[PDB]
This record gives sequence, structure tokens and C-alpha cells, in this order.
Amino acid sequence: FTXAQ
Amino acid sequence: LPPGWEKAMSRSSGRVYYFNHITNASQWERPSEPARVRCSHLLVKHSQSRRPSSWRQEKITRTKEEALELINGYIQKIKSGEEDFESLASQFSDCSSAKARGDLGAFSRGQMQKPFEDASFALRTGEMSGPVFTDSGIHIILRTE
Repeated sequence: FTXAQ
Repeated sequence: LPPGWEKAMSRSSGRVYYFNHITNASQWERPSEPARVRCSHLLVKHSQSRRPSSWRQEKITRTKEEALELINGYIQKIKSGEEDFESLASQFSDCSSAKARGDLGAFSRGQMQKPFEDASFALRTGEMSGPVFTDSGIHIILRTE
């Protein structure tokens, strides 16, 4: 999910 | 100069300023790594965002160029004191973290999209980034801890 890699 | 800084010259005034190519921050004064940091952010998504949808708008259609104009406007209002970062994040961030005034909590290296990570770790406590680009969209990042 945003902004995870 | 601290990680990522260069001297530049204002094109409109000729006065020296400082720019950070990791955070995209720019400032007039000569600038003054942690294991974890805490950040808030304001995200403006665009039509090329990995997931062009948010709580604000089911189909995000704005261009990247339009997203950048919006980000730049928010930065202006935050820097002038006309608006608070937290207020603009709550109202306008294309991320569910808007509901927490943009707060993402604490994190280490190895978790976030890379340009976001690098900016976050290059900010000083209390400092704000310029526009930071990731696959999610364009961010304004505030390091809170």
C-alpha cells in the first residue's frame, strides 16, 4: 500500500 | 554542507541560496544519520500513479504536470504560514493517512519507496521537503521525529 515498497 | 546540499543563485534576484537534490528543499540560509524517522506527508496522485484512485476521487485524471502545480501551491501556502501542513494534508492528500493529518508513524530504511525514504532520512527534524516523486505520485514530506 501507499507509499511502501 | 549536510547530505545533499549545493549552493545556487536565484535567477530572479541573484542572491545565493541552498538546494538539496535528495529532498528537493530550497532555503536562503546556509544549511545546519538516524536509525528511524517519523514523517507526515501530503500526496497528490496523477493519471500515471500506480493506483490512480483515492478517498478524494475514484478516478484520478489530473496530469503529472497538474499534480506538480498543486504541490507547488501547497508548499507556497505552508511556507507563507497562510495554511498549516496538517490542515492541507487532511483536506487534500490522496492517501488514507490524510485522516491522521498525514502522519505515517515511524519507519526505518528498507520500508518505503526509495525516493521517499531517501528524502525522509535526509531531512532534519522539523524540516519539510520539496516535491518528491515516487510511483505513488508527488509528495510533500514533513519529518516530525
